[PDB]
Amino acid sequence: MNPIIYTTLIMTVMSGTMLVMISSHWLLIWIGFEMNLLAMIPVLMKNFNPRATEAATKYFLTQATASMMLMMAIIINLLYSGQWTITKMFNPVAMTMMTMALAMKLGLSPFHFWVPEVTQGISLQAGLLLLTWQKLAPLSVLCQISQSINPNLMLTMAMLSILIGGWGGLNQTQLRKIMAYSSIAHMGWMTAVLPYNTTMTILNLLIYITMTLAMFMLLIHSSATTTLSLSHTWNKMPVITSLMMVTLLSMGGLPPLSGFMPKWMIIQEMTKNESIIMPTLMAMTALLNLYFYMRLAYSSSLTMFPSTNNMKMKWQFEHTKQMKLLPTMIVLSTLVLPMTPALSSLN
Amino acid sequence: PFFDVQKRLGLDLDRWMTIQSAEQPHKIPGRCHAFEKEWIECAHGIGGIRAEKECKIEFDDFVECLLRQKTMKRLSAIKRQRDKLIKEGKYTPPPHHLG
Amino acid sequence: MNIMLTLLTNVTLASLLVLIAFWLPQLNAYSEKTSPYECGFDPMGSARLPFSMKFFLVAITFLLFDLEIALLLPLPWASQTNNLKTMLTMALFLLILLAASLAYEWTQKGLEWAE
Amino acid sequence: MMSGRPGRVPLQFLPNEARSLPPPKLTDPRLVYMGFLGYCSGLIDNAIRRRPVVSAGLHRQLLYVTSFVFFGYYLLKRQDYMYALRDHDMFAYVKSHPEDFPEKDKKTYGEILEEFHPVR
Amino acid sequence: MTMYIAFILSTIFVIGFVGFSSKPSPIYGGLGLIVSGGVGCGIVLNFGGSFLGLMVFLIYLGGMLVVFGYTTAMATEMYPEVWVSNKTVFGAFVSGLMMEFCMVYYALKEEEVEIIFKFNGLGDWVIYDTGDSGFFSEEAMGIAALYSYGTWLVIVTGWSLLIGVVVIMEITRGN
Amino acid sequence: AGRIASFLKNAWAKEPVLVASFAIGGLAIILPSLSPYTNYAIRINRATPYNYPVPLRDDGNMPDVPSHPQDPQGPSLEWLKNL
Amino acid sequence: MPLVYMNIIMAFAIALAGLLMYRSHLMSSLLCLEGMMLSLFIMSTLIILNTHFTLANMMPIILLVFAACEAALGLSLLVMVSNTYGTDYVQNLNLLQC
Amino acid sequence: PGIVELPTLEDLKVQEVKVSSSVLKAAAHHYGAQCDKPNKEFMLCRWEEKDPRRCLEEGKLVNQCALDFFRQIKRHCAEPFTEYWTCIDYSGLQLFRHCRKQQAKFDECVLDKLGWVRPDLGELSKVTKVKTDRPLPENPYHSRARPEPNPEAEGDLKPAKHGSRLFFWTM
Repeated sequence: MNPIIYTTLIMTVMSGTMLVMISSHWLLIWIGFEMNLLAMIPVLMKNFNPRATEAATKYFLTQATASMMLMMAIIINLLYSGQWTITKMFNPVAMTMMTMALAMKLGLSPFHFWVPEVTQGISLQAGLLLLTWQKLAPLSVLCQISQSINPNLMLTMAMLSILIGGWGGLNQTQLRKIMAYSSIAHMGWMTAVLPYNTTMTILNLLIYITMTLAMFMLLIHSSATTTLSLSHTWNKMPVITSLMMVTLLSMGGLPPLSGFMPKWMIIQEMTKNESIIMPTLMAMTALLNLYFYMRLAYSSSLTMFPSTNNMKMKWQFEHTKQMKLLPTMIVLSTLVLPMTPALSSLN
Repeated sequence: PFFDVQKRLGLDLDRWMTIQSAEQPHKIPGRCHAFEKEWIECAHGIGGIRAEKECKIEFDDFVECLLRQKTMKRLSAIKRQRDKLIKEGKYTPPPHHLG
Repeated sequence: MNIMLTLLTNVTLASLLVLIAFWLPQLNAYSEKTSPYECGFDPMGSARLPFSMKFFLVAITFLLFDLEIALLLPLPWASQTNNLKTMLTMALFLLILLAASLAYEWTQKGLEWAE
Repeated sequence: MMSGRPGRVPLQFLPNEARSLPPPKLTDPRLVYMGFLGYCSGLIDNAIRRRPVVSAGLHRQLLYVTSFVFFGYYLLKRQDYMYALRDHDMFAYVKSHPEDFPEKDKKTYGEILEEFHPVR
Repeated sequence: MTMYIAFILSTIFVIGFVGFSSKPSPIYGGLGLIVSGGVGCGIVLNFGGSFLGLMVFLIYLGGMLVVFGYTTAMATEMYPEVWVSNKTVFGAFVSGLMMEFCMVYYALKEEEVEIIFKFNGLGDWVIYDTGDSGFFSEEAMGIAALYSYGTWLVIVTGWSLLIGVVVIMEITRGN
Repeated sequence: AGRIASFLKNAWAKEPVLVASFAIGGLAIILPSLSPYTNYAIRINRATPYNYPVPLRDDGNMPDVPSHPQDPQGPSLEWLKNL
Repeated sequence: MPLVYMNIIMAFAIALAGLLMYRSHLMSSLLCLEGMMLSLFIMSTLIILNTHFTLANMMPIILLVFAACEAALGLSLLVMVSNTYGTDYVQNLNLLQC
Repeated sequence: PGIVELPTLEDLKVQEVKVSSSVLKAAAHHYGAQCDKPNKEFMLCRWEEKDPRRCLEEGKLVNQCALDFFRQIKRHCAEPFTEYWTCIDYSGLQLFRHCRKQQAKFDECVLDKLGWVRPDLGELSKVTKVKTDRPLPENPYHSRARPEPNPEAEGDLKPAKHGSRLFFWTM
């Protein structure tokens, strides 16, 4: 991977997303989607291992099918209204079609089996990229079309998203896999409030984003892929594993940490709109997230784990790659609750 | 769009093609230029969830100009009755219908 | 009609040629004729094995260039426009991008037929 | 509660008519906390690089506390701005729609017939 | 009667697609796609889309060429599959034939087929539009407007094709 | 100076096709801006009336617009005839 | 909505079935995927020629140019699983399991 | 929703000028130059009213004026016109290029007998003007009453009452 080639892949991915959240013509939205697709496949193949080839192939198939169904919705609402402008749909089945087309790109409904696997395949930096940047475009499209989305569809889809997100992560030790399942749960979390008011899903997107960088940067600052590998890191990096623990507390949403604020906001606006049964389901099922969160915490910091003899010469070497933004990345993802009113800035 | 840089920094980037009453090459009007002009100028600065009901009759007139569902259904009914009574044999089409 | 009539005439004519070709002659139909051929021998146990190759890259850059050729095809109609300056700059952009893709193909081995 | 508001210039942090609102005081308790929010970023930074946490490179701490308090200040004006607008067209909609908000009549507790519940 | 050709052009499109999607030997799916594209070029052509029809002709009969180019390279095996090898492919094929046949039978009887959307069985010749074109083809002039009004489209495409050759380089580089 | 000229000479010898292509291409972009006739080409393209010049409703005080298609005043393309 | 629209929509529906319902082949599946875009290309050209959407006349080729690019990488990915694994048969395609 | 306005079969009965494409293309410039006024006003009606049912009389006028023009050219040099239109007919594109000889032989007659001149290049292409006594089409599209705008809002931004008012936040 040529450094300059890697940079030009960075910015074509980012420009593909930018085209999505700045364009108005529907065709341009599709173009940005595949620009990002065509641009992110090579970086996922940076390591060039057969697992990476597997992950890239599954991503390609899923996202290509999803973009083709995206054009199907595109063509249908064009046919029934002759207007490429992105707005409320004028044909119902076109709206549904776009809903599953985007969802397959998000990993919400049973169209979510790709993400845990593809996260397993690629390197952790590619994992950060996949689970942070490749959500902004589909969320932005879903925000722009919130006028006419079948509320039943979006609600049930978010419900499965969070539910299988919680359940799938229980029996996973690979940190990449449990992070993928947690991201699926957060996907359900924001997409549940997507139909009602998009400011709150934007806020939850921001919090999940900052938490995800604050997470992945800690992982590859510890260089761990399995739970046992992270457990061995309780020694070398005690500060890193303590911050590991505090952000793992911010994971579930235990007050007064940052992660509680989006849950609180989403539930409060859901209750404003007579949806009282609905919020209790994610409120209960967040304990499923908190379960393997607590398991990760126990393996990381709360309980000392048996280290290794050779491991001691690691004591002689220091992490040289700075991996900047980590301090503020932690801080914004831990203590921003007294700043909840600032949500009105996004509105 | 989410972040409309188009009208902020002041240029068209994609809005030229979005609708078919825009300035088409060499003034080639679309099939439903009149109907979509009526619809667009009907619903301007009104709000989608408010304009969708005031600009309704324009909207379905536009959709019927696009698809001709109602008109072609009417033609199908006419052809059905014509072929039925011709098979059961009452009148003959006037010479303008033959040659 | 007309054009379709010519296509029909040609396909039927071709099919008559192949029918006379494959039916008119007489063959004894003996078994050992079916043995395949390679410069005197038979192609052992091959001629269908997966083909470990290298010019796959040339084959795919063909298609990638063919898309851009399709993009630049409308040029003769496009030259008949009022704002010729923009058409000139933007078509020149398209050919420059053609050349840049070819150059990156060149220096980074690429179009160099892999070994 | 907004992106479809008339006359809403896009990609514009602080609109011109916001200045009519009281700018947040430099000693705003929210602002000073987000200044303290700067300290936590600085203190953690020394911890990540296993530098002396208390006094490693005060130059790094200075920008960490000054940049955070700055971007906090502009955010607070926008925060007050949206809350002002939400309360602004609030009363405009109410005044322009008197029928939808009937003047509920006030009756003292001597006229109501609330029934006391013996809690035994 | 060659009246219904504008119908049948689509009809042969459908059943050439099913065998193309009947999951046969890869080259036989390619043949299904080839006949489907050849008959769909007529569908666009008789609607007036001469340039677009010949365009898809050219690019697509190169595109299936290249997908062949690896079928004999990275997809063949000792015993290539045959369009009669698997038993299920016949069932898929016949399920391809009877569905649109039943639906068109209904559209010929009731003209109000209820499948998914709203459709009328009264041919396709109606939906054309009376008018003229002067001395310019609308399709050609529209696709020519790419270099005058397609400001963003050509820019973003050419950038994408450059990125495409870059990624094609990188993924197949083989370290 | 000497290095640039020597490199040009070597390119003209080592890959002559490359230098010929690069030259003629480099001309292809810089002449149209320099040439004084591209505006005349714009005039050529605007001259051709693919559609009908739909007339204006006469109401008085448009001396610029000719009253008759044979009238002297109005747009003219004698430059087209001389060209 | 006349029978031509039914036919190309129905062709897209069976392309969706054929590609998405995998039988055993990755190459044939992405072949069905690119046939999918052919169906959508024809479909798109239909309304665009029908309604005199003169600008939108350039959308199909645009829609075309990207779509082949997908296949341009798809088959490109196909070789990369093929040289190591041996075939495009997606049932050995199981190494990434947990 | 409404029925028809179709004028009677007697209304759209005019003498249809029945000549060939070659003859028409041979006349062309002289015909346009000497019959522009009915043509100009006719399609001014067509573009303004957007409604041929309002412009049948213009159609009758243009037909009759063109017919008069054809009668005068018949009354005078027609054998040069005959040769000219036959030669144009031989062309598969009705090209004016391979007819110039007879072109002169035509253009002289209508010049020295009917006092006509061949319009210069682009001369019969500039957009003209014409007075029509018919009233303006106030509503060419017959558009209905346009929907009223959103209720306009105004007023200076007073500080939000009790700050954010979100849960326990005082400000």
